[PDB]
Amino acid sequence: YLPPRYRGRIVLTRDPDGEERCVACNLCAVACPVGCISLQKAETKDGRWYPEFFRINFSRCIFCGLCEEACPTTAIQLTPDFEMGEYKRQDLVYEKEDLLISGPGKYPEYNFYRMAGMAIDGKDKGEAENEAKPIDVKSLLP
Amino acid sequence: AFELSAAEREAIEHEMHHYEDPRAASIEALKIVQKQRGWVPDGAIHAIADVLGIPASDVEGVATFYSQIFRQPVGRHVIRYCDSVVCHINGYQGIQAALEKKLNIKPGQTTFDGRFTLLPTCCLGNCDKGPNMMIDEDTHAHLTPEAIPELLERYK
Amino acid sequence: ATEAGLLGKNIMGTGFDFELFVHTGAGRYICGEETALINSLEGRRANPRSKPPFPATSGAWGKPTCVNNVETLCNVPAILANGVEWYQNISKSKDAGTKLMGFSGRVKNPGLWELPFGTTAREILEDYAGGMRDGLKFKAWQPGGAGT
Amino acid sequence: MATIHVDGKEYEVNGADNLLEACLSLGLDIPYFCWHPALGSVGACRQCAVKQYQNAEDTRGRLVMSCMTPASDGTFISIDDEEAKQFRESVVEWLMTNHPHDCPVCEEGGNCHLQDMTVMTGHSFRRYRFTKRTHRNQDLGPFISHEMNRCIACYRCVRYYKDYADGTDLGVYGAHDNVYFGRPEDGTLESEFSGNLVEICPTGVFTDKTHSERYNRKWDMQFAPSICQQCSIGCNISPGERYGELRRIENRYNGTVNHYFLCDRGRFGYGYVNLKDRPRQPVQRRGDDFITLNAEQAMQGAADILRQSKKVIGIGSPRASVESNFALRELVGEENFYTGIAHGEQERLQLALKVLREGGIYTPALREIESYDAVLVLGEDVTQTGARVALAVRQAVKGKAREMAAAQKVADWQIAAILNIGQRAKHPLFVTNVDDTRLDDIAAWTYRAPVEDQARLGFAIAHALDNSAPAVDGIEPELQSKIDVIVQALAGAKKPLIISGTNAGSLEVIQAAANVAKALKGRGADVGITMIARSVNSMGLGIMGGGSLEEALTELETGRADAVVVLENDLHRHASAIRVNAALAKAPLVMVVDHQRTAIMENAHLVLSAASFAESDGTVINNEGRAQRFFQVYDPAYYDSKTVMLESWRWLHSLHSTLLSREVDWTQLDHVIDAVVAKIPELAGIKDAAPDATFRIRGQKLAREPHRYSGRTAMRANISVHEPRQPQDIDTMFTFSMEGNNQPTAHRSQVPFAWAPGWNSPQAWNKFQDEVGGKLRFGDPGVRLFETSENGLDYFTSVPARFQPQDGKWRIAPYYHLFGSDELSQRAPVFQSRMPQPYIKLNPADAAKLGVNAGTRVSFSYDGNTVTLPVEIAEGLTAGQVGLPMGMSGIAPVLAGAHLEDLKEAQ
Ligand SMILES: Cc1cc2nc3c(=O)[nH]c(=O)nc-3n(C[C@H](O)[C@H](O)[C@H](O)COP(=O)(O)O)c2cc1C
Ligand code: SF4
Ligand code: SF4
Ligand code: SF4
Ligand code: SF4
Ligand code: SF4
Ligand code: FES
Ligand code: FES
Ligand SMILES: [Ca+2]
Repeated sequence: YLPPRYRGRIVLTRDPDGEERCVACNLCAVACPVGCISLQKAETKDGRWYPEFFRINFSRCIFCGLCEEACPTTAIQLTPDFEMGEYKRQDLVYEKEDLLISGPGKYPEYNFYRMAGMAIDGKDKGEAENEAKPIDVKSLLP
Repeated sequence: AFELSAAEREAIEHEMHHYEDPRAASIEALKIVQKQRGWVPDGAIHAIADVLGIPASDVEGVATFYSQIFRQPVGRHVIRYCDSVVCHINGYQGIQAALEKKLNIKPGQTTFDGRFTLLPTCCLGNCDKGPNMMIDEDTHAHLTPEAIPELLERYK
Repeated sequence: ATEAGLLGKNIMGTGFDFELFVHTGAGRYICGEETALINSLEGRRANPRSKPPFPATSGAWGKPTCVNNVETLCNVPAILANGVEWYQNISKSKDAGTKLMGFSGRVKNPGLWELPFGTTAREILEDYAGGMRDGLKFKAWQPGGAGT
Repeated sequence: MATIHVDGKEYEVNGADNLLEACLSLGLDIPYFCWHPALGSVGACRQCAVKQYQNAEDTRGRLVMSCMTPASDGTFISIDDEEAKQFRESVVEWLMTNHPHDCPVCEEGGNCHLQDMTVMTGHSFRRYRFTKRTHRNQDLGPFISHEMNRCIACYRCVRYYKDYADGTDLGVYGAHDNVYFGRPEDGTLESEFSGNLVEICPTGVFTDKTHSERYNRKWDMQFAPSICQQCSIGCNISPGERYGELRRIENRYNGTVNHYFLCDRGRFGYGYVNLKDRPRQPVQRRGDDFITLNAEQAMQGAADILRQSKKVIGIGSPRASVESNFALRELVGEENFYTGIAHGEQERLQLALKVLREGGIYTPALREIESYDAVLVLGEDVTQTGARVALAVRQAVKGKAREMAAAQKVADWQIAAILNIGQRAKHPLFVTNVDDTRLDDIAAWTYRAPVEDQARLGFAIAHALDNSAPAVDGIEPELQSKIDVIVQALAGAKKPLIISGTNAGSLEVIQAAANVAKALKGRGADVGITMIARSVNSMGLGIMGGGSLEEALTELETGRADAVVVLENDLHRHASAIRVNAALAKAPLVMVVDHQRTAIMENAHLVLSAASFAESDGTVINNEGRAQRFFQVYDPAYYDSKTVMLESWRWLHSLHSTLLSREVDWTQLDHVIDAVVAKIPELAGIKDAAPDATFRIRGQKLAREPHRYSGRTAMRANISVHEPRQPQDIDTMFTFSMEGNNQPTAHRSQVPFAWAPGWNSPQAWNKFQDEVGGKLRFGDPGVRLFETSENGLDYFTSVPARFQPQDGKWRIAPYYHLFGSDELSQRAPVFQSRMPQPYIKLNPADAAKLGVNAGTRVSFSYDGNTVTLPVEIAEGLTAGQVGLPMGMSGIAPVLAGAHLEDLKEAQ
């Protein structure tokens, strides 16, 4: 039996539309006291920021959860699962394919791009939350 | 394919004599071009700029700033109804509602045939004489909703 | 007036040469602000300017400039033709001369009347403007336009 | 000068300054957006609000703006007044109503002035529940991305671009809360100084597009103080590295040289460092096969063949450091050392050096240029070569409006009042070129003519200033009228500036400019002279000396030189390609020490993996003569263990010791600099350019990384989970880590990056200066090698004859481009689209005689080769001339002043 807030294995989650939630903002990497996160930003032709690589060194990780609370997209979360063990320390280094799970985890509904002003596919300018339509300077109305 | 006409060009250079700087003629140059064509097209911005000897971003800055200088195509007759405070007390909202029934548009939009464009405007300086509107250079005062169809018929 | 010799060069035989112009605006309310009128006259976006300096020293095209309202300038011929003493003794009040005062709204007689300073607002409303229209009560009044 | 009372305390400040720049100099934090130290005060954002009292007893005063308020004697202000604090919080609250929720995906994040001021006011709670305004974006070209939603309408971008930088294609549009900052239509920003907008804009509207391809936050960067390598001006820069690749280029404040601004070639021309084609290991040829060697093997292998050779010659480079050329000179001997530039380019460079050292006329620094009252530019297309001088000359031309305003008692910081008083009045600027320049919008007169005609106008100005100067017979009355206009402005100036350079390709233009400066010096004027050179260490290589590259090629093809050690030089730019490739095939041993892949390394026998400026240390000497040190940014061996990239001076010194005593010597940087000072007296100042590797701030080494640097136990964890040791720096005072010092008040001149608590943006440079917009607190880095000589020169009497066209022979008129003419930066992929198509420019009468129009491909012959180019039409180009783009792929800069024997339509 584990409580919901248990600080075991670190995963990266997904949007309800099915895209990866991480926007490679590097706040989780800097807020970690042990320095166990390395990542690089990439950008799609759509314009969506996403991580080119995501690397967590689980030999160094102390499972403090400061990365989860730093994340402004709810992408990185700590799950109730302590079942880890390896013969080699090199196999404690997890890449993005070992971390990205198929769903949204603890926060089923939050999508960051719906908040964001930046324009990606499916959300042009004025299609975000509390956002009006763009008015051109050449418009006849004063 | 904009070209400055030989009479528009002479009218712009006529008003450059009345100032120290040719930059000062920029407002009148935009109104000269708009008077002939209904609105100031996009190619007129670079055209006016090279005549006056100022950059095009200065000309475009002036034209977007001033409300009456138009940078979008309008109708043959522009309807400008007052929506300020004294006209609000005298019943402009009934005039606006009558204009939206006869024309079947909303303010800022042109009619489907392109005869009329409907625009709100500030106080026309005719506050004592009732609700006010302008069609082109003509001022009509003491407006009533019943008078709206007969008034519009004059402008074809 | 240009063909009666009241404008142009050598006005009335004196050395004074004055040339008057009319230039129409493009429709922004901030152009009535006096430093933003100077920028609009110069052919710029009509931002205001910071004072100091004043336009009396640095105004239009960096030249000494004075900006005056139409009704201020119309008082000036009355003063010089009749005298400084006539203008002072029009009203026994701390504000000299006559003013264009009026009432607008849902009143019986909206209009404009030249009146001296120190005329009370009730006199304008009830004797000149004829009071409110019938079936209307008086709630509030703005004395001098929309900014007051 | 003045004493003011702030929050009960009392301070001494300069009376001429306003209250924002007074209080920021004392370390009092006032928030601000629309003010800039370079741009002046306009009063737009209303963020700098303080409460001002009439005297000490006035308890209830008024809110003023400190950027718009003079710091007069007797001023009583309160920054921490409750009503002032609430209003300053409200200004941030009003700006936060329309701001997008974009900080995770904003490239300004962590380096954002709006983020810093929002925290500094203490506004953290949103009350506004309504909709936000949105804007569409524009395309601004390959360098700058556009996101208008983040704009706070501070007007800094337009005030920099139109007022300061004199760009024409950026403005403000619209009105009320719908104001839009940008271009009238999409397209590339035309200004050569567009890239300073990324530092000038306090938000993320204008951001670096070259950095957003490989983005990282500021705290993850590794910084070093470096010098720009793209031309001779010597702008101080702060390059940042992450994961072994150079990421962005930042401006490094230097109050003597560049201060807040860089040019676009410096800011965006760094991409050649990040090429995959660069050599990373030493490579030795075996017939057709290639063998990879380590550092020890390469030195023992090279010195075995070098011991058996009968004569070894050395070819230096103008783009190599002073320590690298000297080490090459020490290895072959000074009798066998060649400079690597052509003889005609060498002759113009030593004459340019002669007038600076022996002319007796002071040569101003880049910021001192802005104080001069008249500027004559002879031959140097200065916007395309030496672009920051053109920015400095624009500010000098605005000094006339500052003089008029000072007479009317308008303060120096009230910029909109000064500009209104001015009204297109300018200090006189006279430029001469072969065609139109980018300074033509502000120039009093432009003179388009061939280079001998430009020199002949220069000698005639000197003869009209002094009777003892030699005269130019044959001047027509039309030109004679204009010469009198220039002479009356020059003689009537209190402080004239004379600008020329080596890029015109004429010895006579440089001779004409020294005659004008001499004639003004005899009149009593405080005259300055400025010469622009070609490369980053052109002046340093000229002080060292040596024979020309043509002499070196002679010693190869006449059999006497058995071996040649080429150092960081692609010889095709300086000499004919067919001659170079033939003479390098006769040599038994060719050795190249370059960081870039060049064409001459195909047949070379040994290539050494030299380091670029990002991976090296050294001293460069700029056009002024200032020796400046550049420091290594990152160790390239840390990420890739097979990388054997050493400094050029470290490779050549070790090779000399293995040649002498068979033992390699990997020397330290201060031993090489000490060796320079002993042998060359003219380079004695380089010791004092920077301190040595034993310099400490109270026992601490200067830090390269910010204290919040991340990923220490995960950066290299994909190769080995065991953390490697941190790279150790024995050359310089800097450490390859964050465990060091970067305090704003630390007693040093070399500042790798600016950061302060509560100031994460480029506005943190105010904490590192003595007064804001002034000099660095403990002095700007760099030392002048030579002082002004007591006595001057004689008048040059070598007046050229007037230019005459010839049938068949066509003179080559040089055209330069900021994004194409420089050797390293044209290999950047972002510069491939910013550079124009290759062309050939002709007079309309000469194209009518040839029978061609615009766009026709025409063929010509240079040195027995054939190049076909499309024709362009140039009305200002005089007949008999032919415009070529210098320094491109195919057109060497040695071609300036050459002749084209044959020209006909291509078939
Ligand atoms: C927003 C604003 C709008 C103004 N509009 C006008 C105007 O339309 N007409 C006018 O005479 N003064 C206007 N003013 C006042 C002028 O700035 C200035 O005080 C006046 O023209 C001075 O002339 P006077 O001495 O004759 O009154 C306006 C002021 C402000 C702040
Ligand atoms: S996991 Fe969260 S905090 Fe870390 S980079 Fe991705 S979005 Fe940013
Ligand atoms: S849980 Fe703590 S130690 Fe582990 S990655 Fe997150 S911040 Fe670093
Ligand atoms: S400009 Fe600054 S405040 Fe605005 S989204 Fe970018 S980082 Fe955040
Ligand atoms: S674009 Fe940037 S610099 Fe220009 S007004 Fe907006 S926030 Fe200020
Ligand atoms: S002016 Fe020269 S040194 Fe300065 S940034 Fe531009 S290219 Fe670099
Ligand atoms: S308020 Fe309507 S015209 Fe004045
Ligand atoms: S910084 Fe002073 S008002 Fe903007
Ligand atoms: Ca080193």
